Amino acid sequence: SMTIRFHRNDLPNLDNYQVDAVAIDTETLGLNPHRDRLCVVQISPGDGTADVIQIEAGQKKAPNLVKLLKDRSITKIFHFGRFDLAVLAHAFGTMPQPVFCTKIASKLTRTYTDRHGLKEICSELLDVSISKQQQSSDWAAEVLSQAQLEYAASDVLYLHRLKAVLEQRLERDGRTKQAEACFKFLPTRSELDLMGWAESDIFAHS
Amino acid sequence: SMTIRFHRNDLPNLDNYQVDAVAIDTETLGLNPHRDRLCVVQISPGDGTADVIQIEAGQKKAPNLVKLLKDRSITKIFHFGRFDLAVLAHAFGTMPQPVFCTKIASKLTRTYTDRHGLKEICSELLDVSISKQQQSSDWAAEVLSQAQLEYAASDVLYLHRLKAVLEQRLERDGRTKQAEACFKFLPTRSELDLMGWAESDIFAHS
Amino acid sequence: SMTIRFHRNDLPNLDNYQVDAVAIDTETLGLNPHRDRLCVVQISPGDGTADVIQIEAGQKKAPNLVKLLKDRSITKIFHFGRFDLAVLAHAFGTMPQPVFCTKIASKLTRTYTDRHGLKEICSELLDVSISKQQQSSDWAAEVLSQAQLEYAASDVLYLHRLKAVLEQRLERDGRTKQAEACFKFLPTRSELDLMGWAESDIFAHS
Amino acid sequence: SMTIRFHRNDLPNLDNYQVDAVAIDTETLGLNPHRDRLCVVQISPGDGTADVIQIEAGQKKAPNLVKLLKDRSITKIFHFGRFDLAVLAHAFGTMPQPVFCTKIASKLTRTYTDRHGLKEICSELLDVSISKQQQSSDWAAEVLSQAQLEYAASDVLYLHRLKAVLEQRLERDGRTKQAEACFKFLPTRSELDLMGWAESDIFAHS
Amino acid sequence: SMTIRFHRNDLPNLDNYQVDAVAIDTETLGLNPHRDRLCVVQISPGDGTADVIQIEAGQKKAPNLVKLLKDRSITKIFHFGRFDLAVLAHAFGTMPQPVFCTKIASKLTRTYTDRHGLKEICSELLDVSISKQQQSSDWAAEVLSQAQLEYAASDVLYLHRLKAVLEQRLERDGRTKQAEACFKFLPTRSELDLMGWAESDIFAHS
Amino acid sequence: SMTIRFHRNDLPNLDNYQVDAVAIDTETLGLNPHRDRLCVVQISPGDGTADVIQIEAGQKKAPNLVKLLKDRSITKIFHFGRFDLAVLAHAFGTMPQPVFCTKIASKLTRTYTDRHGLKEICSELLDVSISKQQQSSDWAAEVLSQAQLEYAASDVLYLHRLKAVLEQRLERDGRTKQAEACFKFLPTRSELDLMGWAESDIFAHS
Amino acid sequence: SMTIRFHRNDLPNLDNYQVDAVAIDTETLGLNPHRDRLCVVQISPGDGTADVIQIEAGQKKAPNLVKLLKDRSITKIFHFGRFDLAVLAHAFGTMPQPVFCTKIASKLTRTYTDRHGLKEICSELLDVSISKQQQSSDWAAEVLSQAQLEYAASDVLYLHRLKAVLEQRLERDGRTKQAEACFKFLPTRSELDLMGWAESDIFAHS
Amino acid sequence: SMTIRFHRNDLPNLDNYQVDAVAIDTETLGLNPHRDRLCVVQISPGDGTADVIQIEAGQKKAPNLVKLLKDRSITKIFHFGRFDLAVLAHAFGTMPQPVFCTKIASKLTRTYTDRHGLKEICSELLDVSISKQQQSSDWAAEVLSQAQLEYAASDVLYLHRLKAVLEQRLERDGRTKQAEACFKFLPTRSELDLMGWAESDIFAHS
Repeated sequence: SMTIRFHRNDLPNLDNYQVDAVAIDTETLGLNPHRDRLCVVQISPGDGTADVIQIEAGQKKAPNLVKLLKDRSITKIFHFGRFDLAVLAHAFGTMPQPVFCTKIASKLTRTYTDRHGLKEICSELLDVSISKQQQSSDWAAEVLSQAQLEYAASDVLYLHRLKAVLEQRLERDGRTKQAEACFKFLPTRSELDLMGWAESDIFAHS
Repeated sequence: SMTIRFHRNDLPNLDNYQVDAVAIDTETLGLNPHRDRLCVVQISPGDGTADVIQIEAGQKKAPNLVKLLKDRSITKIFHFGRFDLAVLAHAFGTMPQPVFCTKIASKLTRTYTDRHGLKEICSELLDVSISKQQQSSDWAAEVLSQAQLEYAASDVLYLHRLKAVLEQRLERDGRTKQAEACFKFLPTRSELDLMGWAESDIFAHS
Repeated sequence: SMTIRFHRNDLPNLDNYQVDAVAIDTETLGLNPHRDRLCVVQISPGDGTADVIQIEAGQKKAPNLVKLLKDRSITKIFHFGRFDLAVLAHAFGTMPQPVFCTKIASKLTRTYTDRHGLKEICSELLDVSISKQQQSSDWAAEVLSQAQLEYAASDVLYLHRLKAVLEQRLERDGRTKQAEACFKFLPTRSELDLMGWAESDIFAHS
Repeated sequence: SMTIRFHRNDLPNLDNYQVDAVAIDTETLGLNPHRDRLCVVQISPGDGTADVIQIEAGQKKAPNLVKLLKDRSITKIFHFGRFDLAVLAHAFGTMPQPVFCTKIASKLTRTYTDRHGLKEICSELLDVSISKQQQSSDWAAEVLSQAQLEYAASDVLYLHRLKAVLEQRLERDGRTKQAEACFKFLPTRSELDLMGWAESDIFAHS
Repeated sequence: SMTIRFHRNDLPNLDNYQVDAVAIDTETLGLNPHRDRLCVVQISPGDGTADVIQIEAGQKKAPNLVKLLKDRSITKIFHFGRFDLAVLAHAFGTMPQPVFCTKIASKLTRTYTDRHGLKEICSELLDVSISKQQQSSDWAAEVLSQAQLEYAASDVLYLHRLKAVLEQRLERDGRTKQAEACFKFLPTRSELDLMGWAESDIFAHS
Repeated sequence: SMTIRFHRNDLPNLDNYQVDAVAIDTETLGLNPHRDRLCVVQISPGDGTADVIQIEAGQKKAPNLVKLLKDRSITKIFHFGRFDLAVLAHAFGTMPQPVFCTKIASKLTRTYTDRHGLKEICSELLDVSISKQQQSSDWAAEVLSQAQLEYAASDVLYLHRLKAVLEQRLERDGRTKQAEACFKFLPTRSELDLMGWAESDIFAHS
Repeated sequence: SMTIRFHRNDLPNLDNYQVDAVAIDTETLGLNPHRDRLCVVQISPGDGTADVIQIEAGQKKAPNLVKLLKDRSITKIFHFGRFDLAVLAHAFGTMPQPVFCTKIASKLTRTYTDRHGLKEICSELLDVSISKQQQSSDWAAEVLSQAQLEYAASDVLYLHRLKAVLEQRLERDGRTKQAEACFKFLPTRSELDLMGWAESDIFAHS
Repeated sequence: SMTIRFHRNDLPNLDNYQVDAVAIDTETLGLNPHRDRLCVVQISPGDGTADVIQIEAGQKKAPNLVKLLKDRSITKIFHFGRFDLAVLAHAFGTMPQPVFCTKIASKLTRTYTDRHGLKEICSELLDVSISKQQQSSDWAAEVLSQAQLEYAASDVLYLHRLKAVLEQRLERDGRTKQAEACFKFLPTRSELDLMGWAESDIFAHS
């Protein structure tokens, strides 16, 4: 569609990515990055369109996407980037940075709730209703459905709007600096997950 | 004694602190920094001596100690600094930095155990036996005992040796960079505790 | 509307408050009184109308409201006042007293259920249906919605009726004196929460 | 012995009780006041002696002891009075008041520990070592042993000293008024236990 | 109605109770028999009608009902009689016997499910749909509603049919003798609850 | 019906079972094989039809079914065979082998979900909707309903299709050999359950 | 020794068993009666001697012992008979009755403790110290050690004394009738364990 | 010593390994095989001697040891081999087989205990006392102590004796065939741990 562009392996070029921030999510075969391969990278430049990239089994390279991940002048926006950063670094060898995580930002601003999921925060902060996929999905299937493409695009089409509102909320309640320090540490948090500390809060007493 | 110098309120001067790193621990009336006041700051320059500083109720200033806390050329070493950093910042208004935490370093190197306490790590890494205080102590008492001074000094007399060994272990097992990123975030972790997130892992999914 | 009067900062006068009891609830940015500021005070004189007062960030005074909180001849009615008392005392410096808590009264009379929420008790005791807000709300927003005003008013429009029924039930089942002693202690329970015992039952053995 | 006077049923007179405060503990057949009868009342006037009173099965009266329990000019000191107050009220029909509870006072002062037992607090605050009975005891036996008398006396011989130190600590750390309000509520807390709320914190949200 | 007869205090006579078994349930102010008084006794002779008896506060006698409870030639049927037996014995002084409990019988026959409630078993075994009361009810109210009378009658109108089917099932699967021994012990189980063992399985190892 | 053939005791012949694999499920009186007898064996040759066999109380033999269970050239397919294998071996004396378990295969392929039930996997992998029985069923009843026959047939009508898809998925993700080893062990896992280890993971450390 | 007589298979005669009560315990290969065979029966006539009987694998008969188990004029005393009754009935086909259980009696009298083990109760009630075996024992070994014989005898040498004291305590505290009803049900409790309800309190609500 | 031979990297030859079974244990930097490298392999031919082999960081080959691991005519004995098999396969690329696990064998024979550790089973089955290392050990240190060598040797010096006794016990209690099937599956259990199922019982229902 005009909203969703589908690609195999990689972005074909970076013509749509002359931007200062990109929105990213991924799909995998599960929550264990060492067992469960990367299957889809979905990315948006923030212009109301999304690119959905099917990643093949054994695929080691994605040079155009990786240029964006490495580019320190482009902020990579995620809603809970802790997992996606680990998956992307494990797949292609680059830990993306710098980052903004709308879930960490939500935890530091939406102090009146424990519901920090994407659907809930988009409804509350943006008045945008995104549908949540209910059945489980084999994201490694050779053929992805239009419904799958739409679900993947919905994960990234609104993160720039969400970041804009959350930045205002962080400033209003006085937590911009702490959020930024969390974003600076997040790539290390993801590295530590890959290294074997995924089940440990490294800052806990015991 | 020759090993332990006792002071009221503050260090009398910084003559013993022409160093690149200091070792710090604190004593309080309990684990709630907003309720339980700072009572003692114990600090060592790493030369086999320690200064034990009694902090009065309502004391807002400690200018010589605070110079060290602010000095970015001096690394502040703690064994679990997450609590002490919050207590010190709350008492005197300065978040100490930069820091090295031997407990975080232990968690990243001593992967074969869940025992990361000071007594255990000093025995294993330094062949130094420190006695652990068994009974509870009112650290806000007007008069501190020699036993209390000795317990407080034992917390700081060995942290430079511990840091030296842990740096070697971090290099051997390939985790120096991740440890350093943890140390850079730790002051923010302590700020977040004071701000109201003491019971939350900010990086957890939910 | 005729039922709901909206105000900034404070009641404009006490013309509507020549009464022996007032009904109060609050809205905040969350459940931590030290982190999460007071945002709204909703209050009713018991005449079927409510005042909804928007509290600004950093607001230290609300003299007309505070006159009511201090007035020992006016009983302050809450449904679970433990939290609101702490929030009000923290915001304006006065611990409201005396108080009547319809949730404590419910626990001492409705011995056949564990459901002591406002909606449930209003339905059972008053045959009044109040709608419960389902989505989370930023009560610190500059502009409050009519729906928010209606939710806040619903919290206080029925507490006088609820107190009247619960007083009858307390007398019927013989627990008036014990309830009154609970109400006398409740301001101290709220003070202890602010002081650092919010997670502790002070009367428990261990 | 000169330290311990043994009596059947009641104090023989109040000659030793021309005092402003008495220290009390009890022994029963267990922790359920409705099932497990009162067996012993131990009481001290604070002069370094104790009276140990054996209570018979079915005993409904103890007039000299009850005079002390009713006397509003005599403070009844307990270490955790919540249980003893319920047992005494159930046995003889009078809820003792006013009271001072050294365990509540410990919880409000000894903020650095979770160990609030009598042996621990006597060691820390008084430098007094009391032996703790290790084996279980049938306190309803017709014949009580000297060891049992000594254990019972040890529960009351030091509560006046403990109260004196805890009052100083409450003043030092600013919690005298809150402690006093807890002491005023404690008789109601015990009544509520007898009434059927022994397993419920009446002040909890849910 | 023709199905439901309402009475104050007691059955007016035993004309409808020339039977070998009666079906009984009760309503109280809650689950604590010592705190929560008996409010309603509902009873059926098994002929498709029910008597609903309102019990007053402080009522110590119900001679016609009690004749049935004492009559050893009449089996008292309950669905979970453990509670009702305790409540009835506490109210009127007679422990009813002999008994048949359809919930114990269900546990010994319906080995394929953990759902042993009255509504579920009536649907499965009898093809009878009974409506379950959803809101909480003050059964001590002076005036009981027709809905309350219908709920109470539904508890007893089908227990004879249920017992007939469960007896067949007990015989089919070979557990009649064990069920009967459970029924013989059940009055003691209820006595032990009143005596202070309500929270203990007396047959457990620890 | 043409889809479902009903039999008492055993298959009447093996005319429909000249196949290399059969699909099996069972119904019992519950989850304890020593207490809860086998009641129904449902089996399909994979041709879109099913045989539902009612097993009598005390039935020790089923020679035609048992020929299939013993035939090493016929793979017995189950969705979670651990229970059915134990039940069948206990009833007729033969541990069926070899086996394919679609639930183990699901756990080794559907790494993105914890929902491995038959209804969920048939929907996802086969686009087949099977209805799940909601009420509990006495499968030992003399007369089985058509609904019961349809539920039992639905358990086996699709396992050949499910196995075909799961074999493809096991090959795609590289786990065929591990799945096969699990299938070889499964009969022993079921034997160990019958022997007294039903609640123990024999491979766990402790 | 003079205190302990060892036998293979069975008592050689009943010359020592012309008594009204016997004390019994057993040893097995574990706590699962269906998996773990009976290995030893230890029995005392109450005269300060014990018989220790080694039971062979596959042994189905023990006629002299079984005469005692069946004899309704002989009370079988156990400390926690729930397990031994199941083991004995499973081994030889007779459920022993009538019984007295000193552990149930302890639970109904020693209301001040949760420690109802044999060693603890013998110390408290009898002033008898029995040594507890610390290492695990293969009770199915062909050759039993003298230490094993002494441990087994210690289980039965004191149960008559224990029963005598517990009967006095049951009378003193008014629970003789309830204890007797528990003893009458206990054989059924053991039957229900063998039947498949070992992990269920049959009298619980859910 | 004569009992313990130390080697770097690998066995120097297989002169001592002309045997049908070898006993193996390992030391690592922790319990995560992907993070925590293999540090020591200890192995015994069963002749009362042991070889302790220090494995270097990054060591990919150990050809003499690997010959033994691959040799299908040599049974590899472990006490809990699930972990060691994963570690060895991950280090050198060969999954050792066939295997005998004395911990699985203990679980299938020592049905009277939950203590299946090496020290406990050696004491009970062999009357051999092995000392357990109490402090934590950095097994990756360049220099291993004699105490470390002795601890490592103690893990393997007795496994042949243990296997001999456990084989007798498996035969006595009738579980040889089930144990053998467990041993055949164990290499797959270890593979599944490496593949990402270390925290899942693959045979559980859910």
